[PDB]
Amino acid sequence: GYDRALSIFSPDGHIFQVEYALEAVKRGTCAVGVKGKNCVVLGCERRSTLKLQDTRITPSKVSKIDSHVVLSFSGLNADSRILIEKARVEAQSHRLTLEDPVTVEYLTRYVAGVQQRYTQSGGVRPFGVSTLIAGFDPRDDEPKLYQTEPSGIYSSWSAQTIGRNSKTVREFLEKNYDRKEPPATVEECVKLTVRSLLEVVQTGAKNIEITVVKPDSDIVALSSEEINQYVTQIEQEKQE
Amino acid sequence: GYDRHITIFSPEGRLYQVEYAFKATNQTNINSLAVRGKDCTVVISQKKVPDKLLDPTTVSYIFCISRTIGMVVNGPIPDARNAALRAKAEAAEFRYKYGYDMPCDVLAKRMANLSQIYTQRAYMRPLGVILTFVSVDEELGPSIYKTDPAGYYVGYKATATGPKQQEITTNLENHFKKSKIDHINEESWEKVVEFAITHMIDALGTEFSKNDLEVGVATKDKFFTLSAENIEERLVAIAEQ
Amino acid sequence: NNYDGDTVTFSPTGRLFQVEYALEAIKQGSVTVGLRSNTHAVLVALKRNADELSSYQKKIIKCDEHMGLSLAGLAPDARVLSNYLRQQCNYSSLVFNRKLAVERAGHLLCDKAQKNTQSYGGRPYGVGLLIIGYDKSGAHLLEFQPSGNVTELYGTAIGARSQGAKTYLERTLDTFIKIDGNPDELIKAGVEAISQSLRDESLTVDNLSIAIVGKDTPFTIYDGEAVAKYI
Amino acid sequence: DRGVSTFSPEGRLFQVEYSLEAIKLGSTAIGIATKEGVVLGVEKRATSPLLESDSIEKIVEIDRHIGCAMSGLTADARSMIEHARTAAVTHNLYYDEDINVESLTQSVCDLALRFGELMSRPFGVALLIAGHDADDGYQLFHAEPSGTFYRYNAKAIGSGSEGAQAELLNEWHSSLTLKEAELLVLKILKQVMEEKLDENNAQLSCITKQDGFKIYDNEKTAELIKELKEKEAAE
Amino acid sequence: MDIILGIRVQDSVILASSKAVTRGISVLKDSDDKTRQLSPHTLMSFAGEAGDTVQFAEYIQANIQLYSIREDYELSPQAVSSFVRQELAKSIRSRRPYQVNVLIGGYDKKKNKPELYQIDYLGTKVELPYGAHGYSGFYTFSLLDHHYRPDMTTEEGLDLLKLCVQELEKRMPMDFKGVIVKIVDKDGIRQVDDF
Amino acid sequence: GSNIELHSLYTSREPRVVSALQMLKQHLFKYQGHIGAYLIVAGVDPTGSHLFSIHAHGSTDVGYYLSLGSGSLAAMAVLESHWKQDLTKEEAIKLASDAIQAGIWNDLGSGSNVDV
Amino acid sequence: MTDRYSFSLTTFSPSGKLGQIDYALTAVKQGVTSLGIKATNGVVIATEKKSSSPLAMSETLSKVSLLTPDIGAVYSGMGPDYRVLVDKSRKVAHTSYKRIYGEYPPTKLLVSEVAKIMQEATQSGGVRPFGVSLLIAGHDEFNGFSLYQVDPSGSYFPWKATAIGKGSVAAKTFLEKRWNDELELEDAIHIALLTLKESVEGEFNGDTIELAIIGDENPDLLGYTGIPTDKGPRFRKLTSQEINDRLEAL
Amino acid sequence: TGYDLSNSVFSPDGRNFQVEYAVKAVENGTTSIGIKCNDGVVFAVEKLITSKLLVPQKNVKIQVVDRHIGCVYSGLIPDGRHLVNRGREEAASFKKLYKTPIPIPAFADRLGQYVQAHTLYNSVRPFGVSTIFGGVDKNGAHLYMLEPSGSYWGYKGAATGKGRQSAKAELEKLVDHHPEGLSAREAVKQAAKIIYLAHEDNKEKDFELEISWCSLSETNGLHKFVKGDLLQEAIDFAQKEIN
Amino acid sequence: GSRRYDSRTTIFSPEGRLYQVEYALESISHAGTAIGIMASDGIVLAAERKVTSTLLEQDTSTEKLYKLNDKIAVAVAGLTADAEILINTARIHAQNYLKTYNEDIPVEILVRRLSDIKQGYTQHGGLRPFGVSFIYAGYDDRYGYQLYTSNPSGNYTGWKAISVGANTSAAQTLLQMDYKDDMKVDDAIELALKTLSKTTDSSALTYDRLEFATIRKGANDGEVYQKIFKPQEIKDILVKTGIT
Amino acid sequence: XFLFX
Amino acid sequence: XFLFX
Ligand SMILES: [Cl-]
Ligand SMILES: [Mg+2]
Repeated sequence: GYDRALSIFSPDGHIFQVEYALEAVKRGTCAVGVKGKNCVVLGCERRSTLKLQDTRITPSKVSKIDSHVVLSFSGLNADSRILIEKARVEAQSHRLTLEDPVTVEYLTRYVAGVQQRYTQSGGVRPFGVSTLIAGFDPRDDEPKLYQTEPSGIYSSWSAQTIGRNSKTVREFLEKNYDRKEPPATVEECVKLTVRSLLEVVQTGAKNIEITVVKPDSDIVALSSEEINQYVTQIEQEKQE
Repeated sequence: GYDRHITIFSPEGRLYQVEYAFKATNQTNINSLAVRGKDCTVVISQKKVPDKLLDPTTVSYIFCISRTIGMVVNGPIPDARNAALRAKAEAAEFRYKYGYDMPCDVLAKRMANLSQIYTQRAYMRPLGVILTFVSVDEELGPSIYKTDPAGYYVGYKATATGPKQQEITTNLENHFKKSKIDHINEESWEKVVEFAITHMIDALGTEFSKNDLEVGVATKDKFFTLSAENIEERLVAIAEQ
Repeated sequence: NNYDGDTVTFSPTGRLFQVEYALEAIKQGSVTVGLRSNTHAVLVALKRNADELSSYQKKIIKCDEHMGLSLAGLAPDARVLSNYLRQQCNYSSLVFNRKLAVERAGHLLCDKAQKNTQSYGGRPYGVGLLIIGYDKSGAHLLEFQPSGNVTELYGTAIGARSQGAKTYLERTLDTFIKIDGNPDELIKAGVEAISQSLRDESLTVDNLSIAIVGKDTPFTIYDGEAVAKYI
Repeated sequence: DRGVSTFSPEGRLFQVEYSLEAIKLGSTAIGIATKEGVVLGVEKRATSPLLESDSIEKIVEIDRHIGCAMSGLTADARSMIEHARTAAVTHNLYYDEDINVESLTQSVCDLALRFGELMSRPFGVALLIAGHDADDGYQLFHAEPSGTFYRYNAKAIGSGSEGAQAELLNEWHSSLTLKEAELLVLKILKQVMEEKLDENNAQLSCITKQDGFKIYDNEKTAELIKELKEKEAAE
Repeated sequence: MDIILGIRVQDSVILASSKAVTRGISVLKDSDDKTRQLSPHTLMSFAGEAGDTVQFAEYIQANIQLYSIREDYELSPQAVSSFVRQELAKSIRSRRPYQVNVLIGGYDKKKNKPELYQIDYLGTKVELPYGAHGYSGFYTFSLLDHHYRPDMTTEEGLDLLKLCVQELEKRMPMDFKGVIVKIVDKDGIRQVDDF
Repeated sequence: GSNIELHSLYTSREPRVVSALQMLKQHLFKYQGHIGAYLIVAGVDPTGSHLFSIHAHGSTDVGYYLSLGSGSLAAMAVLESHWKQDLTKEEAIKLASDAIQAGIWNDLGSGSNVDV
Repeated sequence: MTDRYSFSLTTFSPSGKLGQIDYALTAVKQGVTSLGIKATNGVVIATEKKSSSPLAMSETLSKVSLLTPDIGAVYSGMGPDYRVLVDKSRKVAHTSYKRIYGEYPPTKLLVSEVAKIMQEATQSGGVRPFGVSLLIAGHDEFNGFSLYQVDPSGSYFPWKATAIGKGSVAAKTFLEKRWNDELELEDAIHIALLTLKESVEGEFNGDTIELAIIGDENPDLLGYTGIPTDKGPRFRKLTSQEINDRLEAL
Repeated sequence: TGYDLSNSVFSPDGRNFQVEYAVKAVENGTTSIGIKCNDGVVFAVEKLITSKLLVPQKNVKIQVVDRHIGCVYSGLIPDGRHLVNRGREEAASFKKLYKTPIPIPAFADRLGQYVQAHTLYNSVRPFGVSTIFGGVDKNGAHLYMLEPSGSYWGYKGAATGKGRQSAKAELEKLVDHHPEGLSAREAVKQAAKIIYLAHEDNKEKDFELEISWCSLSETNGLHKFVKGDLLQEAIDFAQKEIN
Repeated sequence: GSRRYDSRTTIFSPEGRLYQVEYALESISHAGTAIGIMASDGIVLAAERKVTSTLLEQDTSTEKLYKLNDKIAVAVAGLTADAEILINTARIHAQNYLKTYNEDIPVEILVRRLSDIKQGYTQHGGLRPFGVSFIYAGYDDRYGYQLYTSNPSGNYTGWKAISVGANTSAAQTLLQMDYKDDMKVDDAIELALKTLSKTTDSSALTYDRLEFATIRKGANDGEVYQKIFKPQEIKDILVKTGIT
Repeated sequence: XFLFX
Repeated sequence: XFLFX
């Protein structure tokens, strides 16, 4: 079997394959996560270079791992499928042995563990993917939002963005997100997420996808018209 | 330029490691010859013992593969013995599985197929040897089949191998152009060996003592090598006509 | 130069550079002395600290009741090789009810080191060992190099400035070989030998490490106030 | 290219020496051993203010009597911690006792040099392993990716290590109380940290014979920070 | 021995399963639920060897739940039954076969039809109006052959099932400690408390 | 038959009975009689004409006349009564078919027609 | 030891070329000319027996090989590579078809299996592509007569007629002018001999030319009688004499 | 160029440069010789005394295979030990199956094929030893010498290491001056002389002589070391010949 | 050892791209153009054979359009041999799914599996990726008529109309211009041929240089028919649409 | 079961 | 069965 060490240290103590994997993430379409008082919202960019696309069947950017946890990503789409499949299998495996669904922290720790393993295993390259994992722990009303990256480090975020022009939308969230008082309602949280994407997206048409996750496995994806109403209201308030 | 180090194609569609393996073939500076009689196949090879400290009896490039098949090698002795042991193993295995003695041409094909693999698989190097297999096959009669590092093999009316092969080849070519037959029209193997030695002397322009030659003979149901004294008797007969 | 990339490559002068580089790791290592009489065999090791807050890296490892070594170079490699000796000593005891001969212990270390110098992917061991023992043919001292070369000696030293101790032993050869049935005097000669390899630093109570094995003496290591007697 | 297990002309393993450079870029971790216990402190170093700092776990429990702080590529530490916990529990299953701190450290360090062409590269993280056992009392160990470990009365690893170690050289004595050691870790962390030290960007922990290994509450650490500021202003 | 019955009426499937877990001469429980929800509109009842029954059902449950998450779609009862049969058909020629007999009751949302599947531990599958496993099956078959109709309502189905259980209690020699009844229709899976 | 065809193509020689015989017996021996194949292997090749029998356990034997199966004793009775050295083609067909008939009439395991 | 070459030796270059496949095709170009022509009632494949030495017995070297009773193969490029491919092709016809369906594979499916073996030498670890192009002629009950080319890449195409190796470009032009859909087998042989004469330098006779047909069933070559449905092989190699007979009417 | 960086690569010459570099390691080693006598073989080797601290007669270099075969080598001592370990396995497996102790020519090819195998792949290094070995079998006395390439021949006399040219010259004289042959006891004396004469190439450090022999008459066809009086008698003879 | 000769086919560039995937895509850009157009009442697959000959047997030839099952077909752009390896894998997965669930495989599930195989060759094994881009034309009873594409990266996306191979930039612009949602199969046939006719590097578009296929519910009642057009049928549709 | 002369 | 002096 192919054993070659592709992820190795350089004289300055860097692992270039892991750092070049982060560059793949930088290229990826923007993804943003914002947690309110009683919800988490996952916003995702759809590059409008591709029209004549069939939006019914095209792989959606937000994936359900279980009924109560969702995963969005920035980077190589093909790589993301392998992490999503492993996560979905581990979610059912946990339910089977512990007789309880995964916590958001546990599912994150697992996905982050897989990403790390691919940085010091022979014959494999790291995942060109960073993930935002969001949801609510079984019988809990406290919102959870975690981020993972190719190195395998993970951490919890009040709000976070990944992918192309993430530096800009993080700048926006850092000045617009108050910790003492987070978005109280679903409306406020979705609005702040759409606003954050409008800093980068281009047109507010079919370029923004929004997924709202509430406690007790309550997950819904907003339609074009529903998002278009947020886009309309934001710019009408801006004209002042 | 790593296309010259392993067996992958060059831009010209060539395998340089195969070509360089052919060059290793002449490293010993020894010339071999093979001819066919009516009832026998004879193979002669130059024997050179440069060191006085060597035991000359152990210095040989002719191998008894099976009872019926003999093999002379042109190339370094390590690769020669590698090829010899493998051919011996293959011949024995064939007899066990299929219940009859491996034919000369079939062993030649098998060793040629093994050689082909070294030219296609990177981790294995070609053997720097040309293998000349001789027998009196029970179906095809007197047989000469020769293998090279490319994995090429063919039958021969007669053949020659080594640095001065072209000189021996043309000498044999000229003889068969006169006689207009595919063999030496001679009853005894003794006289077919005398023909082989005589035509090598004429081709190389060198005289031979009993210790300068090495002879292998294939008859029906056995291949054997001649002793120094058996060759001396052969050299005496040549000189006396 | 071009021929030091791996252990599977000879140089044009027939040298193995990866093995020679492994040999260099030993010279960087702290000094250790070995010497024996007819009755006893002694190891003396100068232990090296990282700084004043740090402990002094242990140099001597027990392999059986009748055998042990001192290390100079990569400590983890000494752990792998000493574990292998422990197993081979142990196999000899369980299967044959036989204490493993020191000479045969040398032969086994040699053959284990060799395999790592002829195969692709692997690397040579980066440590030198001084094996002492008492078996059925009396006291023994061995020097192991990760090239695979193992040598039986009256005395020797390996590590940084080892040449000083080795010269002293070469002068004292006729004296210390005769120190029979006197363990204290043989250790004194070992401490006086390693002293020839010191510069700036001297032998302190937590600096010095001594081990002894003999006729009616199991392989025992002395550290701390147990070596204050010999300072 | 060149072998992963290759020696340099100086007799050092390239990949090990390079991993030691990765650890220098890591956030600071300090350990101080006393007769009353062993204290472990870390710099959290959040990359953004939106990152919930309490989720940064650079101090970790191995068993009730053994704590662990990390510095470098912290993701690499997860499998080392996993092995350490398994080793500690497995030994308790086989021998009905607590495993010696040195034995646990030795077990972790046996993974270090299991790399070649086993895992593809060395670990890019250093560990401070603190614990207590009946034989050798309160102990602090430094576990490197070389497979070497040293025992320390006090030790600092990460970006501010050589500055911190020089400070620990002067401050440490054999008669230090646990309270003195806590303040001393906070003092030296505050000295080498880029951002201003508070209860949210720094974390304390200790191991005592009585209570075992405990990660300090942010409220508890906050009080020790306030106690430090006052005693430094006192002269 | 364990009673598992299934009846497919006009617009639903009803599964009755004995609540007694007995090992030899010992009654281990009197409130056991021998059912797993495979999907929102598919229910599986199981009887057989101790351990194998639950282990098999939970394994099938996990696989069908994984399919649901991955495709954001519910597998048809026909498809679920085929998957279950194939898992059992693998197991007979395995080192230690699962000794589990299952009934699969499902409502197909595409066809708006209820479906009942009887599968034995060998992987023998049939679609039936009514089914059963073990000693109880023969009595209940003869009784259901007489009374059953295809256009029966859920309430009519429950009354016929009620008669089957009553007659089984009188006729059967072992005490199966009553049954738990579950209905599978377009609205989903619900448990009938009164029985 | 398949492996013999590949061998024949590889060697550029018509297949030999001893080859088929050797390959059959080594296969049957491997399976220690669990492959219940009892065969009478005959043929002509460049070596000449051959007649062999091979039992399920991988034992082979050579003969001028052989019989196998449940009707072997009925058939062998006829062969032992009427066989001689230097049979003609016409005589050998007659003897062979007569030996099968012996099996057909007198054995309940044998019946119907005679294939030659 | 162990084969430590677990990685591809054929990779994409920045230009999107697979070097080793291009270089393999270059090896095929250097190779001796071979051709195939398809008639209404048969197929012919032909090549030159380029004898390495006059002492060598060129009859012992078979460039035209029987794969099945109804399928033949000829090549241009590296002979050893061809020989091992013929061995693998004959075996896979049995293991992957005849031992399953109890009949020989149709031409297109055996071609597909040979193509697969050559594709794998183009992607698998520690191997170079095969340095040959094959022409495979065959008959089967449902597809009738067919002629296929297989390249080092593993790509294969069906042909009415074509040529590969040294003088292929000239040969293909010659065949384009002569080929029609009303050719009898004898007409195709005549054209095959005319086409092959252009690429041959030295002697042009039955001893220096190797030619085989896929035509009518040969009951005389079956080796046994008694089964009406077995009528014998459609592959026949023409003798030295049979070629020389058709060179007088040339 | 680059043809000499990887083992098993043919140069445009048709040479394996890595094997030729292994020969340099052999040329660097101490002198070792073998002499084929009337009814057996004698082996001798030069052991350089690096330091006074070396225990005399303890660091034994000559190795026995089975009970009837002696092996001595020049070059990387560990590589020699590895080859002898394989030889002992080959000799054990042969005796296990065929009962009879392995004949010397049979044993020669077992080493030959194994050494040659280490020239077929870039994943291994050629052997850095030339090995002189032999003994007595059913067909009599046999002396062999085996090079890093896997090349071996039978010899009347053999030499390798730094003093091989000097040794070879002295062996060539014995072959010429004794056509009828040399006795086992004579061959021991001559072996001693040739090592002492070949020591002129290593004259900086003093050395220790080590001899072994297998003779049908003197050792019953078993491999034994020359010890005590017979070793001192050979040293005395050698010392007398240099003066 | 062997490390010396390893191309390292599964590494990132400093810019975070996969060298071999990028170079494989460069290869595919030279392959004959394949077009898929999805209508309300069916799907069209049109593809251009690369510079053919007059002596190529066209009626028994297949390089572009392949059948995966009765409901799903693929158009190929790249190495034909590489495609056939993947096509046989897909054909087996389809039959595995049918055997397990006793239902025809949904189009996306088949597409995802083939795409996951391609992905593997970019992350592990040290082998070159498959130099193939697919257009999947399929029908199932969940999503109805579906068009997908996969490339050597293992990434796949859904489309109303798409092109792969040569002059995709030009082809995609022409499709994006003339495509409407309410479009029918007969119209989609005309668009596909008109697009190839304008993007082709050849002098003129003829029957002998095309492979054509339709997936229609134009099958008697509630079922789906795959039609791989014969040479004479391609010639007829070229006259009908008025290109020849 | 089987068929079995 | 089995043939068997
Ligand atoms: Cl073969
Ligand atoms: Mg090669």
